[PDB]
Amino acid sequence: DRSEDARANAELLLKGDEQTHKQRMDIANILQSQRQNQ
Amino acid sequence: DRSEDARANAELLLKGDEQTHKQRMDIANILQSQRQNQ
Repeated sequence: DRSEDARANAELLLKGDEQTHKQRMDIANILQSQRQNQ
Repeated sequence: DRSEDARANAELLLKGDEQTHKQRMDIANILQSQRQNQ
């Protein structure tokens, strides 16, 4: 049970960080798009 | 149990390092984008 919950929370936290850094990645795409736009 | 926990912690640590180096990889994308921007 406790080893399982360790694994689960680890992977879930991992994909949460994937969503955060991917989201800020998209933000970076919009910023770079704006900076060479002009 | 103990061999299983070895495997699990190994894979989870591995994918965590994948998230770290991928994250700094994205940082590197932003940096290279900035250095040839000008």
